[PDB]
Amino acid sequence: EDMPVERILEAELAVEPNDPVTNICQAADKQLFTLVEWAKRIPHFSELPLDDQVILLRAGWNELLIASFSHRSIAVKDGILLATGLHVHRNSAHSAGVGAIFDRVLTELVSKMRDMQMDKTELGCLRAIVLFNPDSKGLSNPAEVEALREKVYASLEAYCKHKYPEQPGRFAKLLLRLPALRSIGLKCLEHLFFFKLIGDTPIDTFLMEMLEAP
Amino acid sequence: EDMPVERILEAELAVEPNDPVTNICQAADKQLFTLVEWAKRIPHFSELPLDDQVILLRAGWNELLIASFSHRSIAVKDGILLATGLHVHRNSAHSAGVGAIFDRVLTELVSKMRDMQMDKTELGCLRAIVLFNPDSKGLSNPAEVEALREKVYASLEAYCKHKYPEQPGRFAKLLLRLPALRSIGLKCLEHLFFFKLIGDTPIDTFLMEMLEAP
Amino acid sequence: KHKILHRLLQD
Amino acid sequence: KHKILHRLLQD
Ligand SMILES: CC(=C/C/C=C(\C)CC(=O)O)/C=C1\CC[C@H](C)c2ccccc21
Ligand SMILES: CC(=C/C/C=C(\C)CC(=O)O)/C=C1\CC[C@H](C)c2ccccc21
Repeated sequence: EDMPVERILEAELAVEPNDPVTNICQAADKQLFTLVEWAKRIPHFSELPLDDQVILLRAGWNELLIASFSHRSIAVKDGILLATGLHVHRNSAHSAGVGAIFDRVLTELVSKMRDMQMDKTELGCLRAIVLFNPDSKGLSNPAEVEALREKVYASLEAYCKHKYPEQPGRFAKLLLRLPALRSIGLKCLEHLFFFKLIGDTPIDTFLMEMLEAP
Repeated sequence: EDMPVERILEAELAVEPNDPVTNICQAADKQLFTLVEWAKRIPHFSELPLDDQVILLRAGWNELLIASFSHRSIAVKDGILLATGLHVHRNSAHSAGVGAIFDRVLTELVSKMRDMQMDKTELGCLRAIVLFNPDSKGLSNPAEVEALREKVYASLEAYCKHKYPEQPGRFAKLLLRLPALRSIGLKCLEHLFFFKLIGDTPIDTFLMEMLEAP
Repeated sequence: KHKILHRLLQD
Repeated sequence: KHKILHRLLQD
């Protein structure tokens, strides 16, 4: 109850108006601060204990950021638009060694979002569903986080069917992108950990904190 | 069109009536043969080009097998029931070094399936949704695999709501388990690759083939 | 490659 | 741990 798609949409509209890898890490650090402000605008999120908020964000920041720059790259040819205003072309990522994952982002995420014209409201709800991850370890009250997730996709299903009556499978189509997002989120982390290990590629404070333990 | 939940249920009912790790690998090799017979019983699957069938199975065997022994372990205390008839207790997995992942299986999968009383028809459809993975690389016709997936969750949503009218969020609850399944499927592979690398822990032919390249 | 899998699917 | 994240959430 009390999980209007209007509040979710506002969260999205409120937080967003040479080495390609270095530019990506710099952009992720920038968005991490914005991610916190976005979360706060999500209904009931701020009402959760401070500790559970840290857990939810530290467990989903990567998938939440990946979902954002992807949907933002829908109108882009073969690349993505970074929050910093920089465009990372497919060939540029390839010439940097991170072509395998970058291609997975374009094919499994960016392209798919574009094929179904996923709107901002739909993007917001999905991210909200990710934020409210009841499987996050250490949660003081996983059941509560679970109840919130259910309220999100309940409002999302209502949005669809009503906004896109002619598309009865839209709701499932959106939810069936989370697995790809999960798989891609995990691989991106692996790369970031390797980048931190090798030493090359500068990494800012907030990004570095997210790469902490656990 | 033509994706009846009755045919999917029959596929499930037709394929199923000391080192814990060694027992797990032996069970996965056993089920791999059964997985092929199960797939063949899935509508339209066999109609796909032989090559695409190899791709779909090699890309989902791990998540498909994990979903199966989990649902089978619903009545189990703190462990799982292997196809070989052997029970792997939580403490046994822990004393073998694979306690982290085994716990994720019990909490994120086994327990959840039990909390919602996921039935065999529901289990069948989910696996079918996994089998029909349109994101599998190399697919001769990904669109077709996509159309099949849509027919599966379309029949699944129909099954629910009609079988469980009082639970409007059941459909989404089932689909929202795939991300956990994807994450767990990937970690299990990592372990298997390490087991093959170290040399210890016997690995049969079919399992070994699945651990091939790509 | 994929000897086993292919043979099983063809049968 | 998690200095930054905590400070940002509290504000
Ligand atoms: C976890 C992560 C986040 C990036 C977030 C960004 C750039 C957000 C934004 O700028 O809006 C890291 C990625 C995101 C995806 C690209 C392709 C990538 C490639 C190689 C290594 C890492 C990464
Ligand atoms: C990919 C995989 C499949 C197992 C399949 C089985 C046992 C099927 C079955 O017996 O029905 C491997 C697992 C499945 C899950 C358990 C906990 C595990 C633990 C450590 C390493 C690997 C594995």
